[PDB]
Amino acid sequence: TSVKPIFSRDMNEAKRRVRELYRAWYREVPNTVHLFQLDISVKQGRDKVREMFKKNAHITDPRVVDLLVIKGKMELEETIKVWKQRTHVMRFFHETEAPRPKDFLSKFYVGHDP
Amino acid sequence: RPTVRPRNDVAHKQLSAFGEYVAEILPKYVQQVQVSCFNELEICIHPDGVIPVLTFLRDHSNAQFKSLADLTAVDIPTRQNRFEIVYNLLSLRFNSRIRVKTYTDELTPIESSVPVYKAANWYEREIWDMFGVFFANHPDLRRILTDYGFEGHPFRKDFPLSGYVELRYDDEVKRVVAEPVELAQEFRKFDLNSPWEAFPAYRQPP
Amino acid sequence: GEYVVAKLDDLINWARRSSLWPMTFGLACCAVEMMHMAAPRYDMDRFGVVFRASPRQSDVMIVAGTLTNKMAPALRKVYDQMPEPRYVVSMGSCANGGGYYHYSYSVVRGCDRIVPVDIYVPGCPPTAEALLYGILQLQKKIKREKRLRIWYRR
Amino acid sequence: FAYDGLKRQRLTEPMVRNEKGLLTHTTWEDALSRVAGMLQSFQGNDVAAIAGGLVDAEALIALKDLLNRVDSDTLCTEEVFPTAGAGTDLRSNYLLNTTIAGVEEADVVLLVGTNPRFEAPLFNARIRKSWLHNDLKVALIGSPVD
Amino acid sequence: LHHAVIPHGKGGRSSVSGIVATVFGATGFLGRYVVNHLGRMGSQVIVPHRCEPYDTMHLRPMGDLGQIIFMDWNGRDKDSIRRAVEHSSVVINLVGREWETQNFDFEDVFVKIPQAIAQVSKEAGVEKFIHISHLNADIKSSSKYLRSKAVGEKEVRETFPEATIIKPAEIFGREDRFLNYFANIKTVKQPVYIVDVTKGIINAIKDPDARGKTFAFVGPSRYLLFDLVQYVFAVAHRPFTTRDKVERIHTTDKILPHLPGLEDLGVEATPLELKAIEVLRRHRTQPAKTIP
Amino acid sequence: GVRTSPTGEKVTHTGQVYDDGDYRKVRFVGRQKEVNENFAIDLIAEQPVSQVGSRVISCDGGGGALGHPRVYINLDKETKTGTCGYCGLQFRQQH
Amino acid sequence: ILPGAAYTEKSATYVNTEGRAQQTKVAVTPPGLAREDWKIIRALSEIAGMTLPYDTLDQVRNRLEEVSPNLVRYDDVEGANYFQQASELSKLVNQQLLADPLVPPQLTIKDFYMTDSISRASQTMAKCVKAVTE
Amino acid sequence: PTVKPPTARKFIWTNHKFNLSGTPQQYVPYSTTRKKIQEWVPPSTPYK
Ligand SMILES: NC(=O)C1=CN([C@@H]2O[C@H](COP(=O)(O)OP(=O)(O)OC[C@H]3O[C@@H](n4cnc5c(N)ncnc54)[C@H](OP(=O)(O)O)[C@@H]3O)[C@@H](O)[C@H]2O)C=CC1
Ligand code: SF4
Ligand SMILES: [Zn+2]
Repeated sequence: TSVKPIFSRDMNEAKRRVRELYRAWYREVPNTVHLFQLDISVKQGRDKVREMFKKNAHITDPRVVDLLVIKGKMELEETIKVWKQRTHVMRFFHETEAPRPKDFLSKFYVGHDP
Repeated sequence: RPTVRPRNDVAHKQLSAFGEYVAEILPKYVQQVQVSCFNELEICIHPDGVIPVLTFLRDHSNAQFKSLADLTAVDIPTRQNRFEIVYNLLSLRFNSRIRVKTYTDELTPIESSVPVYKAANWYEREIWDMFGVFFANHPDLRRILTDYGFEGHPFRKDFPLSGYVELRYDDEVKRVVAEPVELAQEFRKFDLNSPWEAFPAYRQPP
Repeated sequence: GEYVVAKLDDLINWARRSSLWPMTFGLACCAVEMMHMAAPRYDMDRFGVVFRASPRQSDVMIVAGTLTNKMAPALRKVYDQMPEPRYVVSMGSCANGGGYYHYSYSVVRGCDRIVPVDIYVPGCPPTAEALLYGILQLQKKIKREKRLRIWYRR
Repeated sequence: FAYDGLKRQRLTEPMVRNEKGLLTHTTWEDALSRVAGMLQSFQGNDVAAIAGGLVDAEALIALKDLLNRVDSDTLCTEEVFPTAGAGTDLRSNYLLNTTIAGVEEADVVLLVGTNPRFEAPLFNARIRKSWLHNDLKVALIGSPVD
Repeated sequence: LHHAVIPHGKGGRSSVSGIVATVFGATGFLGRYVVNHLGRMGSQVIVPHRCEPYDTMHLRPMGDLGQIIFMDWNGRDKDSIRRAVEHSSVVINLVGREWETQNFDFEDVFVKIPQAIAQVSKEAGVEKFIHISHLNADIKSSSKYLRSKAVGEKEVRETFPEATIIKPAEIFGREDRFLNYFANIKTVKQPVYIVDVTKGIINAIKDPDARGKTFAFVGPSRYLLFDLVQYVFAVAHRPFTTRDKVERIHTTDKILPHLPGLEDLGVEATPLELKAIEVLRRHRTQPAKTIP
Repeated sequence: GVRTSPTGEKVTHTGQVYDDGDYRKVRFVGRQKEVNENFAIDLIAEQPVSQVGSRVISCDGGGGALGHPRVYINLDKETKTGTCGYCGLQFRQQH
Repeated sequence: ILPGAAYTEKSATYVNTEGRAQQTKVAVTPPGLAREDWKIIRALSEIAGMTLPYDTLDQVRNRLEEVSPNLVRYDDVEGANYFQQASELSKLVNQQLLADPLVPPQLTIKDFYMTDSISRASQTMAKCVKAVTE
Repeated sequence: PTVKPPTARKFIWTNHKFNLSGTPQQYVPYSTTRKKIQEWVPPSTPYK
């Protein structure tokens, strides 16, 4: 079960990198909302950031966590340096996607998909 | 024989001899050496050997492979290490080419070869972007070809041809938006392979 | 009175179609053939179509090549900065409907998903003459415009 | 060759009877509400179901579970099988226990009250294979079909 | 359902919603949002237009190939109305002008034209009819705009009894003549967001219980006109028109409790405070007090 | 062999026509339905049967290399004619 | 009338005459508004306030396993025993044999082609029946 | 063509047409195939 590490040698070190990334994202949201002239609140921007972290809470592989942080840092670099445009930043919010039905009956009415 | 490509035995022997030469000098890393019937020399190495093997081929006086022609990856999902990393090098001094191949999986970094060849910089970014292979100690590893915020690595065999999202302008929000991809005409998959074996010379033992 | 309005439409229509200043997005292959339309054999300038115009003095955007997802936002921004009246000519299969990269993950399947399009020039690429035919077809479209006639009847 | 029947006479929409007693298209919401109302007002033997010849097992158990929740056990098939004795208590009462491949191992086959050629064409073909290659002895009680 | 109009897909651009809609007045403020939401889910949209085709160009990207169809029409020509509606399953009327012209007065846009659309739609067999009226429509209003809206609202209900009639308050949005109107410069107002009105219209098309009903689309908050105009100037970072238009702006927004509203179509009204900056950002070179 | 439907829409040579309740015919309002009037099925039927004096004839569709792959048609049955599978020309063995 | 799915339009379990469980796969989806059959009953149970305890194909097949475990052993032939016990019970009640001869429902090829809704709707099967009776 | 006239065919257009885009004679695409699935039609008479 011996593998080559990416950065972290265990989950404790991986979690430290996660918290540093979260802090960097949390502090950058107010600037992003201003520079990109977004129509969302800073609270919405930070709520979205927290949502994105939370969905990955179950990972226990430090290598997977390392890659998630690597990708998170690249995403933050694109935002901070304004490589993204307004459309790229707003793609986290799916503003034109009408909500898909979730309960069995609503999905049964509209189509065949599970 | 007008239609058959002629063989070149002189080049086949030279490359075979140099293949043994390389494998004798770097036994720590070389796993396999082979020469194709059209005379291309391939060195297969353990991924730890990337920097030492490339440095030897660039700097050694009987090698002098000063030019990195190309660096790419191939995705083979059936393998435990699905990604094959391919270095194609050119030696102007000896008017010869060589191919170096190693392997990695999704979670195992490969050492960046920018220290050996500055040409490797963008190639490794392209491999990261298209295949998701992470290169360690790269001066600036980030996407290069895909759109900003693009999720996934399109050149993987299990990434769909048309992707997952498509763009359009939306008037209500006055910007370009991304939405799940729907196609007016689905791409029509073709099953073209003949059920009769073509090349007996490559038949795999059963 | 309606006779006056008919002749002013003719005047302003004649001026606008006789002085079509294009902005070309030379996105890919098709840009080469628009260069050949400017070149001496066809000399688009002789029709009043200046070779290159800045986006803010432009009347027609020519989308000449493949529009990727990465480039689509930039193209929309340029269209939104064009002073009116403004027209869009889609040139080549890629811009018309995605063409040979229609099934790609990174390609917009026709620039009409991003901007409205007045003329579709088919071909991969359309010849310089085919593009010139499309430009002259846009001129005839402008000739049919009746903005003042319709204004007078509101 | 019967697949082309899948393109004819198909049921594509829910239908209910209207004021004139004619079947008319309606929504899934409306059609199921009509059934649910009648289902909620009946119990026990007042509710029954008959399963046809092409029904699958997932639908068979779903319908069984639904009528069981109104305390109905009248889950019927069109094809009869005698309930005398063990009935369907023991699988071996109603299975081809030798298996289709087991025909090739048999030496005598007694066919009773059946025409396998048309009832089970590929089963009958497996008999002829044994008849041809294993010198199988076949006897029939019933009509002298070919 | 005819086989051609059974829904298919996942509700996207290339899907088939099963809606075939004729939208009169599609080239205006409300029309561009309505057509967008119809084309988002893959509806067939027929756009009758009176204006130059150049002025309908912004609608073309709103639907997949073939889904937006344009036709000429004249408000006074019933044959041109029949051409536009005889293949549709729903007709939506968004025709109106905030001012009168030498050729069309308020009695034309708000009575004669809606009645002709309703009558021809009834004759052609159109199942559903959605007619936009006004919250403050009233035959005793000081506004000839609002008096006509009341007369026409009654004639549509008589001509096409199953029509869904929608009565919006002042609508605000990027292209509105409300927030923009103040920025370009006694009374309580309850303005409603454009996207809310659009969603209400779309959900009325689908809801069968909406047929024959009259809805009032209002925003979540009531404001004094002075407090609203003050807020607009603050948001526009600015130091703080016909006669009929002024009367409308000073008409207090009626409170019709008996009518169903946006919540009866599954639509949550959007507060002005969330969207005001979106509309007013381009005007740049403390939330308003609300009535309990 | 072009005919119109009760709606007046022309039926194509492939038998296509929108039925009465199909909304899709709105696409033709103010425009037209492209229909090719030269029905190949009727044009080929107008060609006369060729009388030949052998059991087997060959057809390449005319023009040699500009026609179709050359095929050989058996004319043993007198019940019907031999038809080329490519171009539809018909042949008959004489007496 | 509740429009269901044909065997080419669903992934569904069938058990052959040997007791061997096999499953189909979706080749095409059901036409129009037709739905997968077990989903119709599952949807009906919720509208009737008797929601069934399974929401996916995998879960309804977990249910099938609770009733008859062999029904999810795909391609396996599970042997059945206890012929002695069945034979003992079959003798407990004596029912006489009718004097009618044993006559199969299908005596000639003409009776073979149409035997179910799908084949009765087939134009090909109609041609076969016409061909062998004429 | 005054010196080498084209080969005559009965089906060749006798009247050439120019580009008709933007007119009421423009081409409008449509599916040329017939309906694939035939729906069941319920009986006209009542009987529940
Ligand atoms: N916006 C609001 O605040 C509210 C609006 N409403 C009603 O909603 C509807 C649309 O609102 P809005 O979209 O803002 O109105 P707009 O003025 O923005 O658009 C009006 C539409 O009506 C068409 N139209 C006007 N006069 C005629 C005519 N004589 N013949 C044919 N077409 C004509 C216009 O077409 P053209 O471009 O050709 O002029 C335009 O498409 C109107 O009925 C309006 O009264 C009700 C309550 C609030
Ligand atoms: S349409 Fe053809 S020539 Fe033009 S950019 Fe695309 S591939 Fe190149
Ligand atoms: Zn031939």
